[PDB]
Amino acid sequence: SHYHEQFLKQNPLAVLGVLRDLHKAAIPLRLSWNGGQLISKLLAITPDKLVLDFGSQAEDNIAVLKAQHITITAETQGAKVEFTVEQLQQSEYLQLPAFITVPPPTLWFVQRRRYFRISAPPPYFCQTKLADNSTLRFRLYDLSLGGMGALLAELQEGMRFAQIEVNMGQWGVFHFDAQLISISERITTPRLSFRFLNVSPTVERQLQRIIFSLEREAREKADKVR
Ligand SMILES: Nc1nc2c(ncn2[C@@H]2O[C@@H]3COP(=O)(O)O[C@H]4[C@@H](O)[C@H](n5cnc6c(=O)[nH]c(N)nc65)O[C@@H]4COP(=O)(O)O[C@H]3[C@H]2O)c(=O)[nH]1
Ligand SMILES: Nc1nc2c(ncn2[C@@H]2O[C@@H]3COP(=O)(O)O[C@H]4[C@@H](O)[C@H](n5cnc6c(=O)[nH]c(N)nc65)O[C@@H]4COP(=O)(O)O[C@H]3[C@H]2O)c(=O)[nH]1
Repeated sequence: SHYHEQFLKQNPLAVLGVLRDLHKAAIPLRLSWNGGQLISKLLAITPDKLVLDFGSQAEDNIAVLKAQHITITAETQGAKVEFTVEQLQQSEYLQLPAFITVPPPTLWFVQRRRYFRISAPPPYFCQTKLADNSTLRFRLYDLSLGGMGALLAELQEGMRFAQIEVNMGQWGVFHFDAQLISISERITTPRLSFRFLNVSPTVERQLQRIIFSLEREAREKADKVR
């Protein structure tokens, strides 16, 4: 795929830095190709070698090995990483199976989020009616100045809503004009992504304050871990 060209790393040391960081942090890697996917890990990296853990499933390992053009994505703090390799070949690392490949000559280091996102806790409830007058309810997952993630029905990306209630318990209750911008999966549990519409400056300051206090509270409690 493609992202803003500012996100594309091409300097070999640039590409390598990002990869060494995935390794040192043990970030899970998601391999996908035409017809399958599997979770792996960066086991070791040199300028000439990428070594990836085998998958858990013998069938996925057989199917990666005959694939071409394999996309690898990883989710780190503050970024999404993504690159492609032409093929994986079997090897051994520390006496156990592994995939080896030449590193990609380029990689995406994707950082599109303008606003900080804080995770919701003890769960917070939300609810809205649908065009057929039933009531959709879901659990808030995370929160930013411009939107919210929710965990759970037949809906469609692009759906716009108007009066969506957010009971954040001890803090208080609010609503927003939000648009369902992404339906995905999270563990087989479905996940919604909302961007807020028509957020007045008054509400912006409210959202700022709540996000602040939740962050500060996590800080205070974790200090208390002492
Ligand atoms: N349209 C839209 N959809 C959103 C937005 N936020 C979350 N989603 C949807 O929710 C899925 C999961 O987001 P996540 O848990 O933060 O999990 C994300 C997050 O860890 C990371 N990621 C992707 N892009 C970025 C980024 O630009 N910045 C950061 N820091 N992480 C990113 O990769 C994971 C998977 O990303 P996806 O495959 O795209 O899958 C995303 C996407 O379908 C958004 O602002 N707009
Ligand atoms: N807490 C929370 N807030 C959400 C969620 N989804 C959307 N928002 C809010 O909605 C704003 C605009 O979303 P957008 O139009 O998809 O525009 C997004 C989208 O195009 C893209 N993007 C950011 N993160 C992701 C991601 O994880 N996956 C994908 N596919 N796209 C992303 O970058 C643009 C800017 O991202 P932001 O500055 O963060 O701005 C986001 C964020 O403030 C969510 O799941 N959780």
